[PDB]
Amino acid sequence: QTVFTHEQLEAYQDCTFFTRKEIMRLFYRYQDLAPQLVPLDYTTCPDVKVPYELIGSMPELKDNPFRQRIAQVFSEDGDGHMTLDNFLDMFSVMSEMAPRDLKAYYAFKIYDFNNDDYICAWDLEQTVTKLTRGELSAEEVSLVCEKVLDEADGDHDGRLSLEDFQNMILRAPDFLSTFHI
Amino acid sequence: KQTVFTHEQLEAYQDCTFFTRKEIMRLFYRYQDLAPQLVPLDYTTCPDVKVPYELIGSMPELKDNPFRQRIAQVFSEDGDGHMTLDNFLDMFSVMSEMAPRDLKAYYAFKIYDFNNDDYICAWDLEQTVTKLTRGELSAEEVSLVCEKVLDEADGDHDGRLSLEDFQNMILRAPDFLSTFHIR
Ligand SMILES: [Ca+2]
Ligand SMILES: [Ca+2]
Ligand SMILES: [Cl-]
Ligand SMILES: [Cl-]
Ligand SMILES: [Cl-]
Ligand SMILES: [Cl-]
Ligand SMILES: [Cl-]
Ligand SMILES: [Cl-]
Ligand SMILES: [Cl-]
Repeated sequence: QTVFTHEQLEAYQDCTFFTRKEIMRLFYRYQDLAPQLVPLDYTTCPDVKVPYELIGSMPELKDNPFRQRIAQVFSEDGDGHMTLDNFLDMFSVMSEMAPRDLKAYYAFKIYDFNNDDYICAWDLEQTVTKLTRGELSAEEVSLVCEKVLDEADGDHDGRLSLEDFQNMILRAPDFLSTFHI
Repeated sequence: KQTVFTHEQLEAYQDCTFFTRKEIMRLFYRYQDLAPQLVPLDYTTCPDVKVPYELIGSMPELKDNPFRQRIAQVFSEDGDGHMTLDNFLDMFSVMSEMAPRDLKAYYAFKIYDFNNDDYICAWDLEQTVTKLTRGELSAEEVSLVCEKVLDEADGDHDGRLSLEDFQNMILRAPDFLSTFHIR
């Protein structure tokens, strides 16, 4: 293996959930996105970004309604243009190895549109609308947002903190979808 | 005037459902259409008539519903899915846009209570979430959803959801972490 030194490869294992082999597989995926831009030796610590247009078109992000903000959040400078470090960080968090609470941390970050460390009613409405992808009517979405805030607003301040969000049943399905004819 | 029902019958159906008299008439014809040789055009004599489940579950409105069998059982007179007109109208009433959230949740509790013991246990919950998430959540993911739901919503700490527990849940909220699990 000639892409990385031992130091930097151990550093990637230290700061991700991946094995050395998985890091190498992900590197060659990253390099494959822009083979004439991304170098094949990172021992010199090159400063290289793959444009967002190539990140958002990956099969793992194509059909994600939040692909733009995921890429923004993990990109070095918030524009979705990703270094190798950014790319490995994103896929580490998205991996099956990442714990629920870590995924919820970054989910909270992408749903906090105005970056004020709260999910407000407008952030929540925007988020539920994008996630349900037309399954819910606008009137149903508002009902969802009202009860979520009723149940989960710990500080009774009209918005969700990270703590409120992590304490929610974040993945439970729509148990009432089956009652609309 | 129509000749299927008496004035009193149609007034009573309007009183006990969310439907208008004209809507009741349209739904009767839908029911009668399922089996015209079985369902009479005269209900003024209060006929005892059931449409077999096989014709209920194959309705355009129910055939794609993963819980169509439980829905028919819960609304059927005797719990076997063979439905009278009254059962049929009650089912459509609860499933209509007019029915409030809490009413749908009341009947959702009944269909997901697979053994009709008035509680949703861990098995009921696993079966329900599994059916609602086929192809979306793995068996392992279904298990962790069920574990949290019970942890957060089991008010009596008996390992089961009461109707009150179920009503208080965020029953229709989407999967907020789908964006961080890859398909
Ligand atoms: Ca915010
Ligand atoms: Ca039960
Ligand atoms: Cl290893
Ligand atoms: Cl596209
Ligand atoms: Cl998770
Ligand atoms: Cl009318
Ligand atoms: Cl009409
Ligand atoms: Cl099915
Ligand atoms: Cl509803």
